[PDB]
Amino acid sequence: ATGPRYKVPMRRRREARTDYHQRLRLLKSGKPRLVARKSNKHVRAQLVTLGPNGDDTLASAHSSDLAEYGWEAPTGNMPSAYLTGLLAGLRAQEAGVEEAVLDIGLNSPTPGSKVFAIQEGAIDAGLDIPHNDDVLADWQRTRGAHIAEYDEQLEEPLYSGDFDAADLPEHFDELRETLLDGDIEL
Amino acid sequence: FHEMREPRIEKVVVHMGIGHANAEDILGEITGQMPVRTKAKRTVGEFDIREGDPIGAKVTLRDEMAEEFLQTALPLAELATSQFDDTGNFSFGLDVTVNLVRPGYRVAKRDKASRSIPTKHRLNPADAVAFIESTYDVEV
Amino acid sequence: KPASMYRDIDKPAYTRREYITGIPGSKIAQHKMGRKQKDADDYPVQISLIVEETVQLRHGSLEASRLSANRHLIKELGEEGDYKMTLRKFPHQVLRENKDGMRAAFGKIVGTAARVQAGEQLFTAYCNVEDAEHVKEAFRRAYNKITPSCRIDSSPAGNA
Amino acid sequence: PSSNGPLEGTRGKLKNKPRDRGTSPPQRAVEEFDDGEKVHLKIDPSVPNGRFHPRFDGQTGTVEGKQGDAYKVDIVDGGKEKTIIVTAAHLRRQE
Amino acid sequence: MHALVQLRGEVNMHTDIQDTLEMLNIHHVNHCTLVPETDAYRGMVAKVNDFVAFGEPSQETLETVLATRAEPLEGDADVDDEWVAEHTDYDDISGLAFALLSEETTLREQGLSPTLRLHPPRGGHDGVKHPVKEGGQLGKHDTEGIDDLLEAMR
RNA sequence: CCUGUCAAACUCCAAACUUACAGACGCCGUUUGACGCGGGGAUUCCGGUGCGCGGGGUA
RNA sequence: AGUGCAAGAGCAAAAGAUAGCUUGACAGUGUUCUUCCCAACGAGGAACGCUGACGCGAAAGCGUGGUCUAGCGAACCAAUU
RNA sequence: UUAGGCGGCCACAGCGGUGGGGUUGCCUCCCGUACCCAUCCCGAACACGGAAGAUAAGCCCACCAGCGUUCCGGGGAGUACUGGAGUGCGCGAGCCUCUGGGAAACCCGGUUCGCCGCCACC
Ligand SMILES: [Cl-]
Ligand SMILES: [Cl-]
Ligand SMILES: [Mg+2]
Ligand SMILES: [Mg+2]
Ligand SMILES: [Mg+2]
Ligand SMILES: [Mg+2]
Ligand SMILES: [Mg+2]
Ligand SMILES: [Mg+2]
Ligand SMILES: [Mg+2]
Ligand code: NA
Ligand code: NA
Ligand code: NA
Ligand code: NA
Ligand code: NA
Ligand SMILES: [Sr+2]
Ligand SMILES: [Sr+2]
Ligand SMILES: [Sr+2]
Ligand SMILES: [Sr+2]
Ligand SMILES: [Sr+2]
Ligand SMILES: [Sr+2]
Ligand SMILES: [Sr+2]
Repeated sequence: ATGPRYKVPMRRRREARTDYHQRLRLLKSGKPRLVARKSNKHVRAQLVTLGPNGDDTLASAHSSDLAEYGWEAPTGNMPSAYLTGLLAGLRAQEAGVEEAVLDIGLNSPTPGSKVFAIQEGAIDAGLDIPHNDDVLADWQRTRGAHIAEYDEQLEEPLYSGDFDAADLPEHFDELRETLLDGDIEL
Repeated sequence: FHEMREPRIEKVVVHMGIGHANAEDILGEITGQMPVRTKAKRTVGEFDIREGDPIGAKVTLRDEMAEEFLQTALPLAELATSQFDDTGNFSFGLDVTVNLVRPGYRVAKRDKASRSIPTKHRLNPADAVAFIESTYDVEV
Repeated sequence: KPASMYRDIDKPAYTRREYITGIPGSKIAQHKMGRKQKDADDYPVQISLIVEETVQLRHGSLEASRLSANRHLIKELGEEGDYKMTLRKFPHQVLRENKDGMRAAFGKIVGTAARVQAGEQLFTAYCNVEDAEHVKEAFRRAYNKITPSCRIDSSPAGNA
Repeated sequence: PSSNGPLEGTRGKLKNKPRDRGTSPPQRAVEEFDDGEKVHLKIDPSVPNGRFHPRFDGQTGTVEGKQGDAYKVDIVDGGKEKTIIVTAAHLRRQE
Repeated sequence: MHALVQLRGEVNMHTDIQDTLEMLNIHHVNHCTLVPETDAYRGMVAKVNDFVAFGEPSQETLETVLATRAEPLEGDADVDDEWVAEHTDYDDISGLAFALLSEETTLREQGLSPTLRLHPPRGGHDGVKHPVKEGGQLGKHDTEGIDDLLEAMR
């Protein structure tokens, strides 16, 4: 902008959306990337592969289309994240994808987080992904227990819209139960 | 249009720039939360050749902690027009700095897709003098 | 030292002060003469001294030609006459001399010169129609103190 | 030359034009080439490792295999055949 | 189709320039060859511009030179209408001359040596130290100019 | 703002040109066997001149 | 700017800074280039592999010393593992 | 693509500016700290949990050229420089002709306020 000699960062750098140094290291695997992302309300998992004119998404799952299988709960929590990964994973297996590397973009590797939940989901779906168990939240939290107990300290319903009062991690079970099933329309 | 444009207090930073501390204790009482050591840079003739070493302490307050402090700190000063930033910030006094900003300031403080706050959304000295003066005291 | 020694452009450009030390000061006292508080546009006549051959002009020569030229203008128009003359070139090229036979011959620094391409304006004067012949005479004296033949070219001036 | 190290006289060829300054795009550092493919050799100023001897900048060789992630590229330096070990970051497909 | 005639000897001429002439089948002074007007051939003549005389000849001129200097790929056998008819895809020199000028064939294709070994120019040429525009004999010629030369060397 | 100048160890620019690989044409090779490979024998390692480009030097 | 030291070059969610951890400044054995353009020549050097054992990281991955180009030494003999 | 995710090229995309856009949709700002996690002090950030409010930021859409950048026309310029040739000129430094190539600055007028790929989505 200042003059001829001025150096403008690559577009995805200006936009602060792509960590190019991490990306390169990610791509050195030769494997597809399990792109885990988040929004204030949603969680998205994509299986991306390298291409001539840009990346190629071979499969993916959004937390929104989770309801499409019997989900009436919010879509920005642990249970949602895990299931969203699993869904994406299952679809990945469908398209012939068998292995991946976790790309968490600009998110932090915090133990027990959602991008790690998405990973546990995608792994159970049958996808081989380099991981570390003791960095994944314990089972119960994935189910959504941490939120149930939070609702125990009631006095006023945690969820505004009525999905339930004491919430339900048991619903998480029903959904995972439904996804691991063969029938399911992917 | 105004609810998302009306100012607020991002942080109140209280700090004592000494030069070698024992003063952390008073800041912990006048503010309510733990203070932080202050290291210096570059060597200085004034027997200050040690790069990293205690030389001060500060405490950054946010939310209630910030207001509950100003309710007893502001009355201890005589704010003036010149004593204000070009961004709508002011510091008085033991130093006391007040960082004011508009709602979605996070856009420039978050990790992902962060962005610089447009000059139009940047607070102004005038818009700042108002907000504050419009709360327990006078201007110049 | 004769000019035959340096008048030709037969060596690389040697001007980098960061790699050259002990460079003698220039003998050129002024580059802008006459009433320099006034603009060249305020004059009806503009006459330049054009060099006809490419050469190097040592600072000692610029000073003498400039001197003998401005000096005439001062004598014919006064210490504050209504005119202004300019020497547009500066001696950027550093000169050497090898003053031990041809062994380690790289010369010591002895002076500076300005490179002038044929056809270029070395000097340019601005005057009124009256003092037009006085400047043409100041230039006649100036080109007698610099290597090449010169053209005394009159630019703005249709008062013939 | 006054010295004979590998980088002697490489000021220009190993310097980036100001606008191409800074970490290079990962795409070309991961590009895959097949045996028999013609590839131009050109060191990328921004990429430290995987380089070949600067003297070979501008060669158009032939990939004949790889060693780890680097490629083995055949060239003919003057009249002599040589094998160059070089990473994708310093290569470009011909045509 | 341009007619090329070497007018300056090999001594002291650049080797790459000399190899170019040889690729154009000329190995001696006064030797002439016919070259199609292609981008590839164009570079070649442009490179040998200072040691040759070239241009497009007239049908009549080409015919005169072919009759007088054309030769078989091998042998001393004369090249006349009868030879042409009994050996080429044409009925006489004219048919050949036309096909050459229109670049439909080459001397070799018709069992003829690619080279016409001309005679020194009758009455001498305009000099080999200057181009045509300066009064010399080197470089691109007029069809009338090339014809004057080729005929003087028939 | 205006106005006066520069760079072998400066460059926002930038040739001619040199150069890697390939295709085409040309030339050449498949009884004159090219290209490549192995082996025997050397001589040679004071050079000079013109032209172009130079660096040193008043030359 | 900084990055130990010449010069030129490289580097910004880093190759710089701070903090913490760590000992890959590791063992074995090669490929290639360089040394020595072309074009044979040793020591030395570099890039890139395979094997072993490790460090850190969620992981991809990074680490065959210091961002790159200087900091080097035959045979015989001795000491050492 | 009535607002999304991952990119390729890496300013034609920068700098600056104007206008427009969102009741259970999207992205956000936003609300809030029991948990996983976090601040050498701050739930600011990171992380988690969530919908009372909002389109003022961001973002997306439409657009403006003053600066920067890209390409194009006309002028500068077939100039500067230059590969090949010459019993052409010049005391000489050097120049010229023929042949084949051919800029840069700058001025004036246009272009440029990204293009493209994959996936998802009233
Ligand atoms: Cl994200
Ligand atoms: Cl190499
Ligand atoms: Mg150079
Ligand atoms: Mg014969
Ligand atoms: Mg004659
Ligand atoms: Mg001994
Ligand atoms: Mg010992
Ligand atoms: Mg608006
Ligand atoms: Mg003469
Ligand atoms: Na401290
Ligand atoms: Na001596
Ligand atoms: Na780069
Ligand atoms: Na070696
Ligand atoms: Na908005
Ligand atoms: Sr000289
Ligand atoms: Sr004179
Ligand atoms: Sr050269
Ligand atoms: Sr290194
Ligand atoms: Sr908050
Ligand atoms: Sr003389
Ligand atoms: Sr042209």
